[PDB]
Amino acid sequence: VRTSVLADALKAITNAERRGMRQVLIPSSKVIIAFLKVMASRNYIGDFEVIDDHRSGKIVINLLGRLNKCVAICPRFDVGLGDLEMWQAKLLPSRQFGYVVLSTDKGIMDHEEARKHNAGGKILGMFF
Amino acid sequence: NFSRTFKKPMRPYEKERMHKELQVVGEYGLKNKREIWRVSYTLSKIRHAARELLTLPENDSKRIFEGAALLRRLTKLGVLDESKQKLDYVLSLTVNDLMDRRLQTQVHKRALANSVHHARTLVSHRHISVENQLVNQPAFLVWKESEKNIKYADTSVMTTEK
Amino acid sequence: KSKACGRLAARKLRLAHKSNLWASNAYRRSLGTSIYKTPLEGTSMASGIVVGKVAVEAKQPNSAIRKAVRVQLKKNSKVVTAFVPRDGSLRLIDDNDRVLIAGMGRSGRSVGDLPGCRFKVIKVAGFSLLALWLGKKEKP
Amino acid sequence: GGWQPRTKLGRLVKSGKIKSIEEIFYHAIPIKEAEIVEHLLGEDLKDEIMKIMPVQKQTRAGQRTRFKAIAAVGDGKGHIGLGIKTAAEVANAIKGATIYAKLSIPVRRGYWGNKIGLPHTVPNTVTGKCGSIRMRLIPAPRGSGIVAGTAAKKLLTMAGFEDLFTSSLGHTKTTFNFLVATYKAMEETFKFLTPDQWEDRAFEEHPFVKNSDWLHG
Amino acid sequence: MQNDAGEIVDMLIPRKCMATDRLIPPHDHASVQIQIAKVNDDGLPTGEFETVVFSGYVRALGESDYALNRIATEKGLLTGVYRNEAH
RNA sequence: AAGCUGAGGCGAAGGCGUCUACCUAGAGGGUUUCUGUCGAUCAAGGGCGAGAGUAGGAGUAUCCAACAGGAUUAGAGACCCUGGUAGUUCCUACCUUAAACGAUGCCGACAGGAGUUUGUCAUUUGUUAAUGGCAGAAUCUUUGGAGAAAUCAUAGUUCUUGGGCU
RNA sequence: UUACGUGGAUAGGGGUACGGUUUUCCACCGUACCGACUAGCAGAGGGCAGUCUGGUGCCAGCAGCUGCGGUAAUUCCAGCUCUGCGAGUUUGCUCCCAUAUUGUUGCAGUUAAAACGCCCGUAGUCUGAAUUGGCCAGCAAUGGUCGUACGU
Repeated sequence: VRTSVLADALKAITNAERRGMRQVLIPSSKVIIAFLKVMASRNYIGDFEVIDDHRSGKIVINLLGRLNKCVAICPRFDVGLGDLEMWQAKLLPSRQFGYVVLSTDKGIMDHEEARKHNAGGKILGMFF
Repeated sequence: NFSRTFKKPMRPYEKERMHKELQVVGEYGLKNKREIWRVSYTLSKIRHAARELLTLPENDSKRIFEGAALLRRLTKLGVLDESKQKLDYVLSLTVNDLMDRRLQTQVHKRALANSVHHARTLVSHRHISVENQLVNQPAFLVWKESEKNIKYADTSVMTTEK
Repeated sequence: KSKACGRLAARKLRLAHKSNLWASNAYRRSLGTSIYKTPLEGTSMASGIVVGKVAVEAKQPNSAIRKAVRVQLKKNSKVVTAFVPRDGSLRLIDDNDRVLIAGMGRSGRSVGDLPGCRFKVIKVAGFSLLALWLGKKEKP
Repeated sequence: GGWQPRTKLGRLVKSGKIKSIEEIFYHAIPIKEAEIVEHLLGEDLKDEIMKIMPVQKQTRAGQRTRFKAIAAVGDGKGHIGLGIKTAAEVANAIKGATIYAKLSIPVRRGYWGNKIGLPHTVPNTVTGKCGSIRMRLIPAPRGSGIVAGTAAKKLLTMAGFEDLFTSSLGHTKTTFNFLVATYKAMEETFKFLTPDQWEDRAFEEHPFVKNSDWLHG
Repeated sequence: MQNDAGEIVDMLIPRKCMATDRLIPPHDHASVQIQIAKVNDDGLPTGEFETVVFSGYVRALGESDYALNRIATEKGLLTGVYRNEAH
């Protein structure tokens, strides 16, 4: 059974990046599309095509080759701003790069966005 | 109520740590090895406080009040210059810096005692004062402001009695 | 993996943890109690009257007779062997005195060469062996 | 007359055609002579016997004992090497292991919190694992001092990190593993691709094809 | 990597593989740096080379052949070769 | 139930080989049939479960715990030899264990080539074949990663630590 | 060979007054006069400073652990030197860390201890995609345009 998608799909993207592929084939969703969009703003990834089949969907990523891991942690833990800077220290390797995708009330955005907007929420995973 | 001012070291018989600690005692003219370990423990509460402040945001209400208040207290003690007065430089500082601010050593720099050991003797025998106020205690920590005001107490030095 | 990770699954984790503590021998020894049926009775130091003097010998490879006194305790009225440290010292102890016994210092178990006994004599007659062995205190 | 260079690389150094260690590292060339590394860093680098150990092959006559040994080369600016060696004699082992370190020799560095001046710690946490041992080097705020085992600390100081954090795992008595997994951790520091080494610069000229006529005629 | 008051810090920058885009460390001695002579139309050399790079990962698999087809045709050193046909 | 009989097939595992008719189950394939999330894993609880063993009938050829001789040996309660009842076969109740072993729990995704092979379909007249598809079953390798090592396309994607349950 | 008869200084421990002090003593804080007795405890194979000299000879004994002692003891019993910490310093038992050897973070289960013999299966935990956005000014908060879908 497919327990989670966002968990599953980011494993497949990581297995492409280790190997050093040019593109990957992921059933699609509306959190996976937003998770890929937020790392497209920080230029870790190229540019991708969310195709129709009157079904779940597919995605074709285009890899730029600049990315080491996408985790997606679960269960989806609640986090609130004062509590957050523990979850940077645990999850990321460094201090000086790598972001923590969490679904804030406004939308899903990095930690760097989320502290600017002053809105926490549940966390999805990271990338670095 | 009470508190533990010095802490004992983790491993007793390390060669490098013992060989380090003699030539802090030798230079600054000191009684025991515990009179280092308090100043190590004093440096801890400065830096543990500082680091936590660093983790917080760059705009938070806690950092603005505490960060200004922390650097104010260290500019008194005369460790941070006005070049280095910017919060990350608190995470620096050594025991060699913080030992230098004590009364024993400030007498020596002054040269009134004439020796690091001599300075201790002058203070332990009620000869030295700080703005008309006698200081028996050989670890005062002087605040740069008052560093200028280090002088002979009165007795043998001024009175001239045998 | 290899455990329940889900949001509502805290009863499974808390209750499974209570089981796995009973594998750990330190939790098992504390909790069973299990310590009361002991000559020491869980007390570091005990005192009472000497019955006599006994020679118990070491295992192997160490060929040596150790000289441990038999001592009745005060509070339980049990009897137990107890080592006497330092050379001489069996001569210093005297027959039918009160002595203070304490542990071998191994937190239970049997220590060196010497099997069986888990106990050493700290004082005799309210003085202490080190003082006696050194001879800066006296016995009548 | 001193050392006579053998092979293409020694030849450039005696000549003085190439200056600095970085040129060699960037181009990823094998250093097959210790007389190279003596020349380039020829000032600060220091030998340090980490330990000796006895080792025993059985034979029909009982026990041919030999002495295994580590040394470690360490310039205080951001270089390190490590070598191991057995011999029957103790001096041949040590003077062997000194050479093996030089043959194998750049440690990347970066800041904890903010960019301040002059970096003092590992850019990102990295782990090098040799056999059972696992070594983890962790980013660490300024003026903390290094914390590890005294085996690891001696090697780390040579590396030059001002402050560091550490987390050992596995069977850390086996010191030849434990030191190697430390060395292998600092090797992984350049492997890990950051945001900073994006862009493409122009590829530098490989120093054989640049100087391919002084070499011959 | 940058000191941020100004400047640039660190010594040496590992070159990056053209196929995979990963860093080429100090010690991967299977790494390769080619030179290929660009030529004037009618095949005249111009004294100006293209330097193609590969990491030791890409050579180890087999695939560094197929990258040379792709990279050279992108730069304009071949025709055909890349892209079709089997059968 | 020989030979055919194999790193071949089927079965949840234990296990299943002559041929004929009989009742019965289902995996895989194909499907521009139908329903629409009905599912995954599981304390209790329920069934199936090699061989030995037990109870009561029906058999009793072969082989055979025990037992009886004969050899050998210092002794031989054994190995070797000659005989031998219980069991070995069928039916009705039980028992519920094995190195019950891939010593590898179940469902889900992705990550590398190579040629084998079983079932079945597709496009071709290379039609008991060629190439390709799903589903099995193994294998090889100068591939990557893992591991203490032996080794393993899973024992990989794990201090770069979190798909779900036991 | 800079620590192993001199040269002088400066204390407080202590003593005796008086002034403060407190309900009263003590002790403290002052002021003046008297002045040439103050360090142990634990060790010196390795973990973690002697291959000194003397006595002992698997005996006495030491020793948390590994080990030492059988007449050459770098571990015993003594002396001398040296080391640690220092008005402190060993020794018992309980207890946390060391310990990711109790694992939420965070262990392990082919062979080291560890996958129910198999299938069904309830409690339990877990449960594919889909629902008001696009476009421009961005540094965000937001503000415009495209869509008018016209209930209380």
